[PDB]
Amino acid sequence: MPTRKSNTYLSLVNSYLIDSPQPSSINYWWNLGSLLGLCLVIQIASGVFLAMHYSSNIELAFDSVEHIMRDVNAGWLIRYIHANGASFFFICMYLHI
Amino acid sequence: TIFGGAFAFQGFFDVAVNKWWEEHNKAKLWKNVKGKFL
Amino acid sequence: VQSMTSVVKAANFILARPTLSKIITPLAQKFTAYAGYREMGLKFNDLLLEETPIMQTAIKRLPSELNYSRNFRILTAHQLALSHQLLPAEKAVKPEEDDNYLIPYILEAEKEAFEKAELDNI
Amino acid sequence: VQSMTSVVKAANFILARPTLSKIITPLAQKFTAYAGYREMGLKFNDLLLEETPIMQTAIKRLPSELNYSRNFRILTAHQLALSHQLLPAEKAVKPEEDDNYLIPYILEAEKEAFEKAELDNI
Amino acid sequence: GVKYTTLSNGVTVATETNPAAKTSSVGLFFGAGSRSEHSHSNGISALTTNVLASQSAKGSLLTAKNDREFNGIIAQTTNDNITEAGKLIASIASNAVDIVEKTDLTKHKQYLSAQASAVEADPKSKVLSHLYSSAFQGYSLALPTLGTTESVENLENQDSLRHLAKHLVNNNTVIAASGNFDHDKLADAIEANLKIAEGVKPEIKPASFLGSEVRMRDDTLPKAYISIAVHGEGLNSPNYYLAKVAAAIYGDFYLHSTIAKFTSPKLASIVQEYNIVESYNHYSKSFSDTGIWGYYAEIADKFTVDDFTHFSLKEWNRLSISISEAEVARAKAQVKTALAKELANSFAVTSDIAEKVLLVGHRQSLREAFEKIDAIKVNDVKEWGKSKVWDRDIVISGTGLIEDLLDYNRNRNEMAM
Amino acid sequence: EPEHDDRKKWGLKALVVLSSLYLLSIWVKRFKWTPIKNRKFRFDPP
Ligand code: HEM
Repeated sequence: MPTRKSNTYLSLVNSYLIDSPQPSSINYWWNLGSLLGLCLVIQIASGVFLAMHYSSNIELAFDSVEHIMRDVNAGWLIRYIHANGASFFFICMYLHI
Repeated sequence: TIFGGAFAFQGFFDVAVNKWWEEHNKAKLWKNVKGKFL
Repeated sequence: VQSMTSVVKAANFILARPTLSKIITPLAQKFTAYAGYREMGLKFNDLLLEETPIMQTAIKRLPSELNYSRNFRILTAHQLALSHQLLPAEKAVKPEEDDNYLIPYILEAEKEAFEKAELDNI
Repeated sequence: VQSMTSVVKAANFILARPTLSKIITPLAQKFTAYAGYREMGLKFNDLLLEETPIMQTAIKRLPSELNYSRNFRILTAHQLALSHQLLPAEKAVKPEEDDNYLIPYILEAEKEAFEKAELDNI
Repeated sequence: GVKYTTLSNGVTVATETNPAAKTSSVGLFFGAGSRSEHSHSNGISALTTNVLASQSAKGSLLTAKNDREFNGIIAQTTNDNITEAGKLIASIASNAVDIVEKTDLTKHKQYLSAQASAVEADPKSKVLSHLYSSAFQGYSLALPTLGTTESVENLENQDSLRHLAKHLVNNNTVIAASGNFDHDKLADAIEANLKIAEGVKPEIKPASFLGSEVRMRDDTLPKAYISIAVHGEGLNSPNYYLAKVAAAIYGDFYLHSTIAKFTSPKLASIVQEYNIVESYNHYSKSFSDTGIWGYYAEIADKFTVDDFTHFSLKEWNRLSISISEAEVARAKAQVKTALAKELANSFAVTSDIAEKVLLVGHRQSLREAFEKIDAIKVNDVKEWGKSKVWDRDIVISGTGLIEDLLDYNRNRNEMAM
Repeated sequence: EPEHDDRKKWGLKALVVLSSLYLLSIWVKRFKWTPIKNRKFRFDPP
């Protein structure tokens, strides 16, 4: 047995991504699923990198967001990635449905 | 092993983009404008 | 979802009256032609949703030659959809070859299932 | 982990010299008695780690009567552990009954594996 | 006594005369197999040879040798009756056109079509026969050696007569022999009886390897039969024996053989961890200028075809890396024994001597072949592996229970890491 | 938008890199799919 099929974790990764028997006739519309996953991942990543600098307090929330935009290195990039990735996540989900 | 080519591409694209961007935006940068306001 | 028996019953309900057959049959033929499945090498029966115990049973009881022809037609349709190309009118499935070969087996399976349900419900 | 061949070689290394046998053999007997496995109906060979391709091969190669007796001993030990009770000295495995029945098969399997490794390494 | 004799005409009589040969055989060969046919006339070479080989024999055993490249009739007799066999075939050949003209091909065509269908029935011959074609699709070498049912049915005496006159010529024909007999007596007997028309040697039709996969998924069969091979070195190639040595490294395997658990090849030990394959066979098929190197495999489990192809191809990678000296020493010895085994029967050597004399113009005795193989170092095998195996295009064939055989890209990607 | 200059420059870099990756992925996909795109069949029952 190949190591990708004996090892339990690699067995799962194989069953889902390597030898998963997809129909040959699926067009690009069937690639949205993985796309959505990526979106979720990136959102989570961005979100985490926002939680490290965002303040949940009401008086500090908006000011902390502006701190991310103006003072945190790449903070603008992560903030915009998160905000626009929400919209893109929903675009992918609407095309999915 | 892979990091070598990735770093090479990063450096190459960065230098090329920086040079082109500075040349295309030349008059509008702070570095070129500071002299007029001196 | 809809039982093949029900759709066949409705089709015979219509066809028994020329008043409605003369109106719908041309429309049905045009709809099937425009449906675009024939140009992919498929017959109507090939489109039927296989993933149903009745449909699986009907397929299993299919004769060998019909089963192999259906397999080739499905494979050709998949290849055409994959390559984004269609058979010309010469190689397309002519209207007269839509023989509804699978309907009798599906109807037999449906009759067996309905008899089971009716008998065990008393 | 340690190959049964290695431990057997070490045991024969010691036993060949009464200078060390007369000292260790009494200690070994006392240590096996105090090990507490005999009172549960188990022989030494039953404790051996089965989950190893060599060990699985050796068990598969075991005679029917020995295999069934071993199955019963293992089942009895599991039941005794589950019930938190031990066999009395009357029903316990006597020292003379620790016949090391499985050692020959394990040694044969180890010899085969070592021959394979030696031959393919040249 | 490999000595050669050239008649008054350009026909060469090559004889592997050797004392202590159990029986002797003589055969006239002309270099026109399925290679020198085309789809409309495919199988004519086999049909015309079968008709000639069907002629009455004066106690001799006439049999037809049919192959991709060469084709001829072989007569086997006791050593004391060899001269009669020689005179017989010369009579058969000189009267070839006359025999074919009046011959009724209907019965022979049925026999030939029956042969071809029987080849299709046997899964190994189908897989190999498809494999050879898929590699050489578009060229004459892709044609089946015995032809096909529909192709044969259209054959007519005119097709063969055109074929014989084109190919059965002095420059395109050789005479082979083997056994305990005097070479000169055979040569004199042939010269006094063989009368054939002169002609130029027909140019050998070119063929080029094209990596491809041909799948005949047959779910009613009990086992999956597959073969995977690359563009191996053919005859008149310096690596011809090197290709054979490489094949013997992986050798043969049969799960239900007493030797299975104890055989040397690494792949044999690997496949038994799951009983992946019931039987597989590595071979180096060599034609006049092109050869196919690979393996044939029969898998008795639907769910282990992909596992076998992965492991077998992974093992091929070791040709270019980490190949052991013990393996090369084993493969060298195994090939030498296999090479000598093929030449034991007088019939087999007669076919072999005819093949080399036609397709390469010279032959090497076992003495020379052993001197060549003995000189094959590990490095030479590794260089060959990189040249002909590492990341090179494979041709795949398979008939039964193929559903698990992953598509071409997967298998081909295993050829490099 | 104090990050405006750097935002647009990073956007240029990202577009260049992603467009290169996208073209390479198109080439590699059409590549990998040639065997399936060019796939043919024959069906020869009795
Ligand atoms: C499916 C997953 C998610 C979706 C669809 C989503 C959606 C959104 C949306 C629409 C906004 C509004 C931003 C704006 O108006 O500009 C937002 C803001 C925010 N989200 Fe997410 N979110 C997701 C996951 C997360 C995660 C995982 C985190 C933290 C780990 C997070 C933390 C935040 C924060 C801190 C903000 C405001 C920070 C800022 O804008 O400076 N979100 N999110």
